[PDB]
Amino acid sequence: MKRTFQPSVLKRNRSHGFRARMATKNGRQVLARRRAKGRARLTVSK
Amino acid sequence: MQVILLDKVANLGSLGDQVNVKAGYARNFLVPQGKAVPATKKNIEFFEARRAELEAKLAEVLAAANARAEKINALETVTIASKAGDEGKLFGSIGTRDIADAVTAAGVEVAKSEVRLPNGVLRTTGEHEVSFQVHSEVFAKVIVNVVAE
Amino acid sequence: AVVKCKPTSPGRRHVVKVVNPELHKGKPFAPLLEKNSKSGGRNNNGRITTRHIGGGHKQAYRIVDFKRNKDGIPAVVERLEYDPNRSANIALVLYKDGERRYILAPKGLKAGDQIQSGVDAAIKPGNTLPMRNIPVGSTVHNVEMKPGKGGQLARSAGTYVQIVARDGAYVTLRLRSGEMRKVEADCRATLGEVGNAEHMLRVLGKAGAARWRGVRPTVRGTAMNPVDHPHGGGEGRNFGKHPVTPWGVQTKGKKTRSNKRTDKFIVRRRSK
Amino acid sequence: SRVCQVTGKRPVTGNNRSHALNATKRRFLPNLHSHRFWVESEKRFVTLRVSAKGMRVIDKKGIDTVLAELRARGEKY
RNA sequence: CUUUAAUGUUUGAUGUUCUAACGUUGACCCGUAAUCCGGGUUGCGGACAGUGUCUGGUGGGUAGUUUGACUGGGGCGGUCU
RNA sequence: GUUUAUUAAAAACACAGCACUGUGCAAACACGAAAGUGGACGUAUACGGUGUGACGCCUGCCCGGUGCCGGAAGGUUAAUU
RNA sequence: AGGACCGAACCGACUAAUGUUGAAAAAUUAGCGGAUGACUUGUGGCUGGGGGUGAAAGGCCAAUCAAACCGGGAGAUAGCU
Repeated sequence: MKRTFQPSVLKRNRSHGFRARMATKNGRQVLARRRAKGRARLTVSK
Repeated sequence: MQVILLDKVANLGSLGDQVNVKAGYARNFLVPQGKAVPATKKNIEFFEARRAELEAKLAEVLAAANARAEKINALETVTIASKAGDEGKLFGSIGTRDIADAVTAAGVEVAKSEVRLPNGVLRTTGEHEVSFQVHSEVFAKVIVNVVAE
Repeated sequence: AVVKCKPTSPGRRHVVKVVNPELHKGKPFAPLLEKNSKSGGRNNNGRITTRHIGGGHKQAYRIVDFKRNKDGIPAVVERLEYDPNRSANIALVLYKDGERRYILAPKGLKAGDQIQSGVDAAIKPGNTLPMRNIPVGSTVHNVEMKPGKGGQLARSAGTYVQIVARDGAYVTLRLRSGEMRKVEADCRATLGEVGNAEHMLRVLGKAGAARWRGVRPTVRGTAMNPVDHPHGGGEGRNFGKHPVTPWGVQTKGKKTRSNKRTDKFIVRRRSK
Repeated sequence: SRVCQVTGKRPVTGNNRSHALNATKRRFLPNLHSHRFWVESEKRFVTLRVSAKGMRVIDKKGIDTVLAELRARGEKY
């Protein structure tokens, strides 16, 4: 029947981008570990 | 906390000599009107010198409440003008802010503050009995007479 | 009046509505319409914390004057309307001084009648008085709790908190809660019943009337599992514990009161 | 917060050690009286966060030192 | 000594009461033609609810564990020196 | 109408009503370090939770135990003076 | 008017035939019920794992639910194979 992934990129952008997570401490440590690993897609919001 | 208590009246009062007291008497009841000096042990020997000079002057500042105890315990009409409705309704009333500051007890303030008042005062023009704070601990009657502005 | 349905289908068998020929069958005039919105029982956390409140129709909100206090300015009473946010009807009262309010209905609704205040002036229903100057046997509209706290008691349609003594320094009145209080005479209160006295002839007759009122359905505790609710039962329901809430409180017990600030005025309370 | 502005004390770690001697944590909490005072030099009311046995601390040190840390904190009153 | 009056004396308990601490998802002015916040005032409660420290009763509402071997497999049963 | 996405789809679940009870509104309740907010900015002809299940005729005995409320004259009684 | 109805479009799937190393996340074909509503439902948003949210099945929570996922603790421990 219906599958678990569906269209809307809107529900991604404010959960899982940059500027609103950098504003917090904890958001910066997700971003720190990801930059330090060497992953090229930093938020996948591109 | 201890202080050096400068009052002479009420439940505690030793006129400038140090006597250690509970902490609700110390500072918060007396210093909103500058009636104690701290037991800080930097100046306490000077304070016990200073009293010998100070007290006879300080005793006349402590003849302020005696007036109030004279002038309200033998009552007369405290005349207050307040804003009347067309049927004499005191919308505004006297309440706490006119009973504090214009009363003839000492012709001065007793700090307006919080009051217990288990029901109103003053609700139509004319005279009425009003039981209010002639002193911080002591609830007593004055008689009021209200006229229109 | 009341309109009861002829039982032309199941679920419409016991359905009853409140109607009055005078009711405005429009939508209210919107520049003066002051926006409800619901929180559907969700608090700051983004969690549901008052359980089973949630859903239904939008139900707009009017500011309402809940003391009805006014010196001597006449009111034309421009319409009496159904209010979606409480039991009682709410008037648009239009005063002749050019002031529009919304105001809670009293037993009064008279065209051109005046809301007076002060002792010698006030006597028609809806005209405010200090409680000293109102007679014994009076039903009273909207009681001031302490002077300046406003009319917090008897607000829902046709209810009252009736004066039953007046001896001493206080006035004694009984509440439809079973409570009986003393209240000081310096409080303001107002004449007549609360308006919309016919509300009580509602019978609802379908689960959907409470659904649009933002009241959600609620399961039996004994029909939930022991893990999902502290009472919950086994294989074939097995009712036979003592009944409980989902948080461990006794449903047929407790006096939970700890307000301890207005308690000098309650001279008898509801009791287990 | 729950800071006693006058001694610079705070809650601190400590285990129960119950009647069966169990090491469940409870942690100990200062009584932390949120207390008003008067200042003659400003002719205003100030609020200083005090604890139990905190009143004798304000007396013996002086209000003045405590009051200067409220100025240092940046807060309004 | 028991009951006990007069009453010297220290401390624990009590009632009634004030506002002066303390309370205010009461209201008003004000910062501020900011529903917050904070001081003030005013309505009302009040040295009490409160909270901490100390300690005892109640309490599966909640969470972590626990609930025999032997034994012609055994549950159960019966027994353990 | 709801239902274990794919064993029921109903004998379970819901509901008006019907019985029990909490709550006087800073409510009962809830979640959150706690501020706090939702309930509801409504408020007993209202709101939570509980048992029963529209409607006609009804529901006799009984709190013992189980959970839970509350009151008092007082013998003793931790902590404590 | 209607928590009414027969019924497409629109949505579901009580039962039956089939499928079961299917085309399939129970779909298909036929009987069948909601669709003038407690229906069907697009957009933007939110609560984070014995925690949520439940008209109740201990349901559902990223092709998944009587215990989601990952990164550390971690070479858990094993009285045992």
